[PDB]
Amino acid sequence: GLIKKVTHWSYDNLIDYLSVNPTRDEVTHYKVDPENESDESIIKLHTVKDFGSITCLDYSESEIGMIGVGEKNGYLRIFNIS
Amino acid sequence: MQPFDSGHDDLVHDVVYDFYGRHVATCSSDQHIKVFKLDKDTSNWELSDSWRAHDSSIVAIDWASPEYGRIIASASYDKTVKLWEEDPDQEECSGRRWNKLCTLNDSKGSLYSVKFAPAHLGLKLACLGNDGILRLYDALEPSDLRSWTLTSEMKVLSIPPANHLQSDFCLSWCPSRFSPEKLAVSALEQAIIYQRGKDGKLHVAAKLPGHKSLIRSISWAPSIGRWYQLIATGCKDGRIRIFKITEKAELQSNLQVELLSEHDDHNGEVWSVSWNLTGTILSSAGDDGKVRLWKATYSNEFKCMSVITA
Amino acid sequence: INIRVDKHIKMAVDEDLEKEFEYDDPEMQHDYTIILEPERATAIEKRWLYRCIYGQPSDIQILFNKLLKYFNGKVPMELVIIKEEISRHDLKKLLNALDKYLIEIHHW
Amino acid sequence: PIYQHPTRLTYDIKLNPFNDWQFSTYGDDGTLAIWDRRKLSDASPLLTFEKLVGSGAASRKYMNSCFRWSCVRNNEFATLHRGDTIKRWRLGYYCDSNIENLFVSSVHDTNTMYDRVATFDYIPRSNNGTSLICMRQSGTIYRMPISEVCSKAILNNRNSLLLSNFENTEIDEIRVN
Repeated sequence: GLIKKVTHWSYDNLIDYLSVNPTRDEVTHYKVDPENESDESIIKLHTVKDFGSITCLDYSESEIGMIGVGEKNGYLRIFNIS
Repeated sequence: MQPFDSGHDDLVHDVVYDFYGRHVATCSSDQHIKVFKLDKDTSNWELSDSWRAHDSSIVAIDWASPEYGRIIASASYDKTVKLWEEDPDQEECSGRRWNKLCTLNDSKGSLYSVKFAPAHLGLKLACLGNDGILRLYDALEPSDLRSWTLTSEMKVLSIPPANHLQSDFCLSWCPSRFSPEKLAVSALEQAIIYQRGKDGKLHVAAKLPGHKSLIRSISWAPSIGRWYQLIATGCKDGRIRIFKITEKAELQSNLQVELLSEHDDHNGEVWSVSWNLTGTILSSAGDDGKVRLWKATYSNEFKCMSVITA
Repeated sequence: INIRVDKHIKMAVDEDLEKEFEYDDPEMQHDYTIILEPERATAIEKRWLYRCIYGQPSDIQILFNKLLKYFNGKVPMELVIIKEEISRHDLKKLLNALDKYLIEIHHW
Repeated sequence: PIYQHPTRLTYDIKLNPFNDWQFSTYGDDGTLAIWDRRKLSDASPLLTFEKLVGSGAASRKYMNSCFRWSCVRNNEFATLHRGDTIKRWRLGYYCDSNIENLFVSSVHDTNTMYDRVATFDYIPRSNNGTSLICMRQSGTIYRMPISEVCSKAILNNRNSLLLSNFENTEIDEIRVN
């Protein structure tokens, strides 16, 4: 499980987030409204599922959506979500 | 409830009233001291001055007695105590309304609590930091309030704590002109009452039992005229301990301490405990988010009367 | 065909029961629990088996609910197809959709 | 390379968002350490907490992040212990005179809404608020607020209560009217 806070993407008050499932198989992009404290403020947007075993994750501040994901076999995947 | 923004850019650490109850001084971790006056006409808190004071986070401030002028002490984590005197020939909200008097560069550790003695003891001070050394600073020369002399230096803790372990210290004087000079000093898990002896030096007088964890606040109740004194303590545990003190080597009076009550209503850590002017209403804040108000019953047992959620 | 329940379904039904070590995630460890008799099961075990289908479409749900009691490891699936009048491709769909929870046993 | 400091606490690096000279790693034995780059440049760590985070850092390559820096205010970090409580350590600094020596001032414990939390992260809100998004061991992700705990309740001679919080800046007053 890896929850990484991602900034410099949204122009509204929403704060983006990236999540990795505890089985280390998918990367999920979220969108959280801070002013609303309900559990429905977390909005699931996209999910990339073609992953073997995620070991590390990073994002790109300049370009929106570019997310790199490492793996235990050795395959680094750089792709887009938004 | 009317919330007013103090205007700091960081966490407000200590808030203290003046003697007349119309001025509040707020210290914070943004290295600022702000003094707010209560307007008689608009009945809203408005800022009087806001000046940078220290090079680190200020954690304790205290107003002096109004018969010695308007002096605000300021103990911060940069091992300094700075005394601030108001010169009224300056504009408000400027930074020059409160003039600096003296820096006490004797503490080798980050100071936690500063307190003024009552006016019948003179213009005294009491400092405590993580060095575990209690220091009393007097004001002997009356011509200039810039020559403050260290007089009493009593060691509360044998060795200072390490940087990774947390610590907390608090002080409370004795608001009684008809009793000898006393001082409630709260160490990490210890509460010591220090009394002024016949030799002019402080001595260990009594110890408050209990306190299995860190003491977060100590407060001596005002002696309204009763024969027993009251000390309220808020620990890292949920206990609001109220100690009843009856006063009767080289000490003018030996004193006995009996635990009057012990309340676990907060279910957390009692961060602050305080008293009223007459010692009838106690106020205690805790991790439950609620500030409880305690009043003594007919049978001398304190029972909660109001709970203020936030 | 024998049914299997992994630790994710156990945690999901724990969350549902909450609605009414810890430092690491070793990916080679699975708390596999085999329901021997799906018909003869407790409440939490039937919750396991019903949460195993949470996400599949209506046809798969109906085919699972009509053929859950036959997943006891003793009834051949050919006799199930003959008796219950179901398509063989429907059984293939039900087996392939639930790939990581169905145990195949092949003997005479 | 600019410098090479031999230390065993070389794991997940989180730069401080308010001061880039400070970073914090931990080790195989769970020992957390907050560093300063200038001391290593010139070399002791600025802080060292014995067994604060989960151990076994060399053996397991899939480790949850139970330590986070604070993106709402400076000199603060949250540590999640046993999946139940989050310790918000607040630090204090003093300059020996530009490297600020650090020590622990206050630790605040917040019980989580649901147990068995593996990893967590902050949510910055308005008026210096704090909320925490947490991922459980079952993969459920929820949102939990931080309550406004009163730090000072003082009484006046006019029977007036003044309340100071640990989170925001505003001061609450209950006058006798």
